[PDB]
Amino acid sequence: MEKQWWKESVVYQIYPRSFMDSNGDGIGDLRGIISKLDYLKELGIDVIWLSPVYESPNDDNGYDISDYCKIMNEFGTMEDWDELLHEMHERNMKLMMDLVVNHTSDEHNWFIESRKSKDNKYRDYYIWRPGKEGKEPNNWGAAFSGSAWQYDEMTDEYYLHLFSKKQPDLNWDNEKVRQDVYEMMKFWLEKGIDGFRMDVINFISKEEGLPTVETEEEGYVSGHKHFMNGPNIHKYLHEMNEEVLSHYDIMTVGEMPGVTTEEAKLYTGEERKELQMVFQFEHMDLDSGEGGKWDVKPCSLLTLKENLTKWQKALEHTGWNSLYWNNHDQPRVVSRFGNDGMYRIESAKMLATVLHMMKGTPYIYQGEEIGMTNVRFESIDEYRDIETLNMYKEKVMERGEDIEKVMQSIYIKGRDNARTPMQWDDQNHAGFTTGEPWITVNPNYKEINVKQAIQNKDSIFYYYKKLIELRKNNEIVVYGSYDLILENNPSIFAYVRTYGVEKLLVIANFTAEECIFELPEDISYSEVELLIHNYDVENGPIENITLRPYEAMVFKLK
Repeated sequence: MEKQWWKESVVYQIYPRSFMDSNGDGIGDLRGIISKLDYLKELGIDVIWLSPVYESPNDDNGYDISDYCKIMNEFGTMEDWDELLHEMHERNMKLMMDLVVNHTSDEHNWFIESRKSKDNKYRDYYIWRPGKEGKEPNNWGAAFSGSAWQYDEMTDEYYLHLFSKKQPDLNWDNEKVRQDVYEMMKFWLEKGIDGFRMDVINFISKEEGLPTVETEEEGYVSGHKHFMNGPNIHKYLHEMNEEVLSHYDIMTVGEMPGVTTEEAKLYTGEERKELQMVFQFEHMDLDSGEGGKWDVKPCSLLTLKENLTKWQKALEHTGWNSLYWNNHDQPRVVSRFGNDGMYRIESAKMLATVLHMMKGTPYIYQGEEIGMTNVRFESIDEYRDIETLNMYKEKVMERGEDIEKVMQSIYIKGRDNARTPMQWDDQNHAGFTTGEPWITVNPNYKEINVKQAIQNKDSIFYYYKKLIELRKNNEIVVYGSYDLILENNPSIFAYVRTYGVEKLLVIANFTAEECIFELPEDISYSEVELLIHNYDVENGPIENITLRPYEAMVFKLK
């Protein structure tokens, strides 16, 4: 509806632990980020979203928080943080913090007290329930394997953890908890931050009674149907909005596994007073099968464009879309949807075109701008993620599955694909650290790194930079409507942005083969201007264009 700064922004996501190390320990830190500030400003970034930088035991690298108001030891001190905020605000950049409030670390004070006894005041800050028969309260399973219930002898009850045992879920039906969380939010808002990325916020409201999932299965099954977009989820987000969010000029985005376009309208509708946008996973689950993310399935361009188009259309008149290809939980784009071999540069540019020319706020994950690829370590010992390691024990050690197959799904879906060190140059550890990295740097850093990309004007870095510039300088790319053309073409992803009398025609070849683009007779123009292109083209007319492999181009008509 209304023009908003956060509607016009480009966000860059940084995973602190793998961004830049400035003190020789092999783990990235705050001072390291500060030193790259000018690099990000060159790209054209407006907002920087930092994965968690709070005090944490690191069972899930930051998402298991023991103290919300202190900086993680490995990242620095609060003083390093204050300097980051200032140096960012000095430039015209905004800082968005990750808000992890569905759960805390089991080493957080609230939980320390909570477990002591049943008549403890912090007892109902968490979800404690007695066993049913001699088993857990219900049959839900946790994200990184096993039961979602952990037994505690102190009280002879189980506490709920949708994630690891060390990440017990907060009880949001308790207003003291909500009040406390709001208190903690204002603490960071008073420091001058410009936003919140909310970790699994649609998981926050559980269904009364924590029901067992009606099933004939053997072990633990997902209870997602009973916590995913819970009975009081809209009341809590709107409450949060009245009490905290509305008081500050900030931007918000909720990460929401399982949300639908219709729920997204309720979550993001300007007049609903809840959130500004959400990260949906529909496009991230297109290549997973029946058995979840590890049950890899091929994904065609048709399934992809239909899905992206659907979200484009659903939030055209209400709400606002977020646009992203990857993050710290997903494999890298050029490897997933592109070609990371012979056409790594072309396909990376192609994928950036497709997503950056749509309606909504785009998010760039560190490394995306230089075309970072997935990693293939030959041994499970080189991988670090709880999820991958736990999945490996279960499938290989408990179910007795083939190591080779298990490793193949890790190569395709493992989160570590996204966490190997940022590749700055061709020096020892891609210039990330002078010590030894917490995780091995992808061997391809010798050809794929920031200095190489910055000295070659035909690199992915420069392509992303132009894409961002176009967006800043053309209102149509932010506010224009969206309409998919050539809907059933199995090779070409094409669409039109309309805003006033102008139009943008975006054409993308998603294959390694040459194909023909035929402009629909429906579209009529008189003036044509080539905006960006990943191949050398003196294009005109645009009625019939032969697209080279992974070729992509954007035109402004009239």
